[PDB]
Amino acid sequence: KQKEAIKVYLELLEVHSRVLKALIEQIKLFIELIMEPDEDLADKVRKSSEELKKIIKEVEKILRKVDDILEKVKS
Amino acid sequence: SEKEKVEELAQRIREQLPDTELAREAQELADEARKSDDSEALKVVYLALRIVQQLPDTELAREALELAKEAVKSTDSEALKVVELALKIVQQLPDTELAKEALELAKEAVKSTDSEALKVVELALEIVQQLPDTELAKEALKLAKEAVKSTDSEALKVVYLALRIVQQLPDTELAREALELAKEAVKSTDSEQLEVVRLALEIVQLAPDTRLARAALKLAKEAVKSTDQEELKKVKAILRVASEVLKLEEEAKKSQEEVERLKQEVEKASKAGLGDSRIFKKIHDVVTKQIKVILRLIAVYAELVAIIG
Amino acid sequence: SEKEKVEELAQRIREQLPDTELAREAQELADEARKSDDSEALKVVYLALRIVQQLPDTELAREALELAKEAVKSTDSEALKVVELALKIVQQLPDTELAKEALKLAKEAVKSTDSEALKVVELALEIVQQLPDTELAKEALELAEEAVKSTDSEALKVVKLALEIVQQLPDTELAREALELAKEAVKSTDSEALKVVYLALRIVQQLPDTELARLALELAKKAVEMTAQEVLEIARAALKAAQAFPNTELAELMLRLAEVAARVMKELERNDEEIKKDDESLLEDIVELLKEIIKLWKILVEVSDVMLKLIS
Repeated sequence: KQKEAIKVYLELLEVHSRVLKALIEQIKLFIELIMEPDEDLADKVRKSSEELKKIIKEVEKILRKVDDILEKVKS
Repeated sequence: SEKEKVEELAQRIREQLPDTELAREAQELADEARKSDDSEALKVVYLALRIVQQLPDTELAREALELAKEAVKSTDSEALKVVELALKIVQQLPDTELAKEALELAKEAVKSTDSEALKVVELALEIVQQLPDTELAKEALKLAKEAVKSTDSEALKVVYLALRIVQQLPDTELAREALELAKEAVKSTDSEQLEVVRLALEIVQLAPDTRLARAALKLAKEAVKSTDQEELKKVKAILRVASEVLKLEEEAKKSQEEVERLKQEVEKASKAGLGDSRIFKKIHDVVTKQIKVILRLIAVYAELVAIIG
Repeated sequence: SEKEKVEELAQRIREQLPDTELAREAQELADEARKSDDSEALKVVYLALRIVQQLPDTELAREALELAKEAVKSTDSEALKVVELALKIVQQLPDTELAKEALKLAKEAVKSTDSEALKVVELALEIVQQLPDTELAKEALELAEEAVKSTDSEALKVVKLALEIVQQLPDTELAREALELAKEAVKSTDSEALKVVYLALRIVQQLPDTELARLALELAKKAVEMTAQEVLEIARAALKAAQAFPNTELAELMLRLAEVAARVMKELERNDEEIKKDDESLLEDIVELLKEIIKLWKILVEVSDVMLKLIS
């Protein structure tokens, strides 16, 4: 019912806070790369991108859970 | 009681060296102070007479008397505080070049009508007082003396920010880098370099002891060294974007704290049963704020993209 | 020379309809034009009198006489050209709503002394003359009317750019979309929407016949549809990024990212509407929001990779 939407919104809030942190790191590193080109800075930017991809995977898991619940409701 | 102290020092000075120019000037200054009801001017005159009693028949005492008279003439409280700090520096560090330089800087500050030069000179004097016998004090005093001469207000703001950075983190690489950058910016006649240095110093103050701060300092140094105008505008835009990113980071941290508190409150309300519609409304408010912060971050991302191209 | 033509038309009109208000107005206009030595004022009075001779005792002739008098009062060459084009349109499409609305717009332009409004109205009249008896001419005329009525300085420039786009690519999907977008922007009271629409139209004109132009048109339409200022700020940032870096795959990805973010905000609004009131519909809207969220983050990852390739 509504508690399911509540828990989905909570999961989204936590994921989006982690997104905020990763995005701030990514923008800081991009400014640093613009001002000075380095290879290790590019490596840590790639690490940030990997973190963002893991976040995307978590969002996909949330979506598949909600989809299973919707498919059970429609039955 | 301050009037009593001033008059007692006046009588002590009159008994110390009568029939001298310093004695007559001290008597007249003590009279003009007794006429006053302002305690700050009373402290000014007290420090002046204390310096006179400290060094009788000297040039420093004459400078102190003249500066104290000109400060009593002024109605601005900031000039009063500046003269107080200058005379107090002369008292704390006698027989030092910094005392004479600070007296000259305080005279130049009182003579100026601008309100920002008073703050700048007060900051320089506080730097001298808190860090005596240090290169930072002399460099800050020289920087303030150079800032008073410049016509541009941007130079005043830049030197204010540089002295602030020095006071916040003394004996750090950031402080000496900010001092050198502010000196080289005051030397340059260009105002765009002043804007770049101001933005870099603001980046430093917003995020002290961070990688962004030192990176922006190095970029501002190499931009002051450079002579390309397009790269100068690009550096200005990059520094503005960095400052916006710092502000957005603060906002995002506040939003994350809100998210944690909302999760706690949601679990508490689910345990208690206090109903679901109000919880959904609070969740909607928090989601709105967080997603607006995310969208601002995306906009800054696209702005950076436009800058690099 | 031209005075001869004007005075002959005046005497012929006097012989055609005596003891009428139109006769007195035409004679006064002819006398005032005869006193004037300017060639353009003489040509405008000639057109007005020829219109009076073509449509005697009609409202169009009265409005043309009044417009000719007001143009004689004005010294701006652009306003004179506007009045001349309006009268030539009246002659070109007699007894049409386009001619009446064009006379009205010409009067509204003459009233204002600003040069940008005169240029916009001249552009609209050139559109009407170039495409007579077409819906695009009607839309451009109404858009210019709405622009002149608006006090915002950006609205005039936006409408001028839209009309330039229409003239450059007539009877195209891009021109129709630009007309509708400019109309919706003038309808909007927000200035951020006007700036976003100007950026979109500038992207269309600066790079026609490209996917980025269509993307910018879609993004600007969806931004004007939304009432949120944040979506407009995102659209403005994305359009500035696209304008600064054209003919690139990364700008395409950036416009796509902005569109996905606008769709995410739309799904947020839908979720709010459903909260204000079924569980199944709420779950479906949550599913759609999660889909668009995943797309947004994927596009952000792609943008990050492309920027890393550009900086390395």
